[PDB]
Amino acid sequence: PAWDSPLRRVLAELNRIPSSRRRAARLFEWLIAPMPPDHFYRRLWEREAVLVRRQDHTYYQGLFSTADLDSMLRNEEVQFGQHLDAARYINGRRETLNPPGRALPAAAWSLYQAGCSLRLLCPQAFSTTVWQFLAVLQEQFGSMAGSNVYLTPPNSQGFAPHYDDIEAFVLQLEGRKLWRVYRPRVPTEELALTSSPNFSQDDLGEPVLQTVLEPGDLLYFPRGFIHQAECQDGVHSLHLTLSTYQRNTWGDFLEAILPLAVQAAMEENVEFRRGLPRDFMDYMGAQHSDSKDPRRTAFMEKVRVLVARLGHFAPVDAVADQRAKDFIHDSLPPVLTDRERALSVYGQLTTEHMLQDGIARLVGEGGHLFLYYTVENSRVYHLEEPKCLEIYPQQADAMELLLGSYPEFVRVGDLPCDSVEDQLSLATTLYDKGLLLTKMPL
Amino acid sequence: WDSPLRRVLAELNRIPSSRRRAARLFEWLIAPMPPDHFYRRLWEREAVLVRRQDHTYYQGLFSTADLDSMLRNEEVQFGQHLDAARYINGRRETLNPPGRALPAAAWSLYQAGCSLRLLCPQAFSTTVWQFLAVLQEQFGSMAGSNVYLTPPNSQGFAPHYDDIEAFVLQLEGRKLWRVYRPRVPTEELALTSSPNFSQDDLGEPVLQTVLEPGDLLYFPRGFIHQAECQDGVHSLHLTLSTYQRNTWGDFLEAILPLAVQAAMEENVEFRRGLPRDFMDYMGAQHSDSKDPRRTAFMEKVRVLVARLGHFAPVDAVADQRAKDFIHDSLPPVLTDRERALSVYGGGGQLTTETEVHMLQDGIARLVGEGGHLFLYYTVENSRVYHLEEPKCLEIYPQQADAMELLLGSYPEFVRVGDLPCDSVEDQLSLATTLYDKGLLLTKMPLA
Ligand code: NI
Ligand code: NI
Repeated sequence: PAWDSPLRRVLAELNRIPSSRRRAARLFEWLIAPMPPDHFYRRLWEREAVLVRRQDHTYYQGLFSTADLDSMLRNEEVQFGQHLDAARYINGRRETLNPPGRALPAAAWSLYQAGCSLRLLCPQAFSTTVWQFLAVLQEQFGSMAGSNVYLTPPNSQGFAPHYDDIEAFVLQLEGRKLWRVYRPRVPTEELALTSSPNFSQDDLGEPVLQTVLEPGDLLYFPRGFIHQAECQDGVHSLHLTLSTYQRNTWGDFLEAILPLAVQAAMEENVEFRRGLPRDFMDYMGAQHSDSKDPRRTAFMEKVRVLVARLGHFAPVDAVADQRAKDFIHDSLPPVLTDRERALSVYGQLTTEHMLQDGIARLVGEGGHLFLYYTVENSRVYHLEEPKCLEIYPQQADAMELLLGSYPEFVRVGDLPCDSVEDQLSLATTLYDKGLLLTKMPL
Repeated sequence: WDSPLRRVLAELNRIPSSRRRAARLFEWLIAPMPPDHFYRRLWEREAVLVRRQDHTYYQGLFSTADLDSMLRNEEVQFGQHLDAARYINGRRETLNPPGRALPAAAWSLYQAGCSLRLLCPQAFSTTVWQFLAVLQEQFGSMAGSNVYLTPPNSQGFAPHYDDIEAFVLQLEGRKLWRVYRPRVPTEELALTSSPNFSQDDLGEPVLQTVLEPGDLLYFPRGFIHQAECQDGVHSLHLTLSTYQRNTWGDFLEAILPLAVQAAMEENVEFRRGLPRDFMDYMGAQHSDSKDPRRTAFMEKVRVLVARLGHFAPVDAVADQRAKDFIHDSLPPVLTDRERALSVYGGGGQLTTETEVHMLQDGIARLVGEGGHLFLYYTVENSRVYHLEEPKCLEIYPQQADAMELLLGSYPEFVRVGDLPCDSVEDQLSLATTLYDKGLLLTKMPLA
C-alpha cells in the first residue's frame, strides 16, 4: 500500500501529473472532497458557508504540526509581530501580548501556558509543504493564496468574533475546536470589503453553523460572514486557515477601468469635450436637492447616458493584464515536479514548451512589451520588486504562441519569428531564466 | 465723453437684479445678434464676427493711455504682469528683460516691433473689472481678460488654437485676422493649447477680416487663429476669455470615483468576486481571443458601468464646482443702490422689521461638507485670480432653512422676523452676520 496520509498520497500524485493547471484543479478537488469543485463554486462559493466532515483524522497529515512550529521557533528568526502574535480573548476583549523582538520557544510556550493563542503569520516561508499547497492552489484561484496557522490552548478563546475581507478555508489539523459561523447580518455586510471591528456577544444573533471540527475536517465561509471559535474539553487545537480573494471584485476592476475610460472618451469623442450648461448651478447642488425645474432632471439623465457610453471606451483588456501583473508579482514561486526540474536549467540547445502554466504573463506598457514572471519571487509576499524582461516585436508572436499552447512541445525552428537569430535568443533567454523546459535534457 | 459703453454701464447701474445686469451686458456685447440664437447655434460651434459700424462702441473700457498710466503708476512687471512678444520669418521669440516694466523699457520694445500683452488689467482698470465681473455671472465660469497692443506692420504671436472660448474686442486701430476650422475631429473643442504652428501647416481661413474699433470677433476653442497689423496703424484689442475646463467630461471625471465608491458600498453586485480564471480570456496578449465567456465579461462590464450612472453624486459635484467658481470669481461690482443699502455706508442695528435680501445673486454658495454647512462667498476675493484663499462662514442647522430661503428668493425682500428660524435670537443673528459680512442689503438705508 504505497501511501499513508491522503495528503502525502495526493502530493506524490501531483508530481506525476504533467500540467500545472491540471495539478491545480486536482489539489482543490482533493481539498473539498468528496464534494465536486464545479458544484461548490456554482452554488456555495461566495454564497454560503460549508462544513466538510471528512471522517479521516489523518487527511492532512504532513502539512503542518505543532512540532513543525516548535522547530521553526527554535531554528528560524521568528519575530513577535512580524511572524507570530500572542492573542487572548477573555472578559469580552482581546489583549495582544507581543514582547518585543525575537520569539523563542521558551517565551512562546509560556504565553500558550497563560491561555494565549499562537498565530503564525506566514508558514509558507518556513514549511515547504505549505508553500507547495498554496502555490498550487493559487493557480486555480486566479488570486493570491495566503495562509496563517493558529494554535489555541485548552479552555481558551484566541480572538473575538469578526468577519474578514477574504474567502476563508479552515483546515483542522490537530485537536478539536468549537466554531460558530453566522450569515451576513445586513445587506451591506454580504461580501464585505473591509475586516470588521471586534464584535461582542450581544452584537450578534443566531448562527447558521455551529460545529466541533476534528482533524481532517474542512470549514469554508465567504467574507462578511462573522465567525468565532474556541477550545473546550482539555485538548489543544491546531488549524491552518487558507485565504484568498482580497480585493478581487468587479468593483475593484471598475475602479481602474473608469478613469481611463473617461480619458479615452474625452480624446476620441467630442460630446465628452463639450461645455456644461452655463446656468447649471441655478438648479444643481445639495442646495437645490428639491428643485421642480425640469432641467434638473435632464442634466441628471445626460450624466447617466454619458456614463453608460463609457462602457464603449474602457480599456478592458489593458486592465485585465495589469491585474494579472499584480497577481504575478503577488504569487508564490512555483513548486516544480521532478520531471520539470530535470528538463529545466534548475536540473546547450538548438533549432531541434513553458516550464509551467501560471508563471508568466505578457503585458504591453508604453508601446513596449514585457514578460512578467513568478520564478524569482520570495516565499514572503512582495519581498521582491516585480520581475520582468523586454520582448522585442520580432519575437512577440513566438512568445504569445508558447503561452497559448502549453503543454504542447514546439521545435525551436517552428517558432514564428523572422530569423533563426530570433528563435535561438528567445528560447535561450527563456530557458536560462527558468521559464522553459526541454523534452530531452540539454 | 458719452459712448454706447458708457451708456450701457450707466444702464446697468439702474437694473436692480444682478442676474439681469449680466444678461443685458452680454446682449450689448454681441449686439445686434440676439444671445438666444448665439448660444444655441454658434457658441462652441462657429466663429462669429460683428461688423458693428461704430468706432465709439467700446469707448471707456480701455485705451492706450490707460496702459501708460498703468505702467508708470503701478508696479507692473515683466513676466508676471506684462509680456512682450514678436513673430518674424516663422518663429516666435520671447524677450522679457527681467525687472519692473516702466514706460521707457516698454515703448522701446514696442518701437523695436514687439507686441505688448497685459495679463491682468482688471486689477488696475476698474471698468474692465466691472465688465468681467458682470459677464462671468452669465457664463457661469471664470471670465478672464488680457489686453494686446501691437505696433504697425508686425505680428506678436504665432498661429495657435487655445483651450478657451475667446471674444475679441477691437478697441483701437486695425488688424487682419485669420480664423481656421479645427483641422481634425480631435482638435475640435480641444482640451489644451496647441503648439505654435507654422503657416505651412494650416488650411484655408474659414474667415478673414480686418477688424476696426468697435467690432467683435468670437471663436471657439480649437479654432486656429492669427493676426497682424498692416498699413501704418497699430492695434489695441482686449480679449475676454472663458470656459476653461468646463466640459461634460470634467464633470464626469469627478463623478466617477465617487460613484464607484458608492456603488460598492451600497450594492452587492459590485462587491462580488471577479471570476477565478478571467485572465485566460481577457488580456492584451489574448486581444484576438475566441473564448465565448469573453464577450460575456465584456457585457458584464458595460452593464455595470451603465448601472454606475444611476449611483452618481451629481449635486455634490455640482456644489464643488460651484465652490471653485466662487473662489475664481471676481468680487462683485456694486450699484449705487446696493452700496447705499448695505454695509458699505451704514451699520448693523436692524430688527425683525427690517426688510432684506441678498446683496447680489452670484456672490455666495451654500455647500455641505463633513456633516457641516458653509456659506462660501466672493465679496472678499481679490481682483487677482486666486490671490485670496477660499472664504466662507459656518451656518448652524437652526438657520439653514432661512439661509436657503434668502438665496432662493433673490431679489424678493423678506422681513427679518419672517425668516424660517426657530427663535428670534437666531433670526436676528443670521441677518446681522450676513449684513456686516457684506452679503446682505436692506430695502431702506439703515440710518
Ligand atoms: Ni477570522
Ligand atoms: Ni490666442
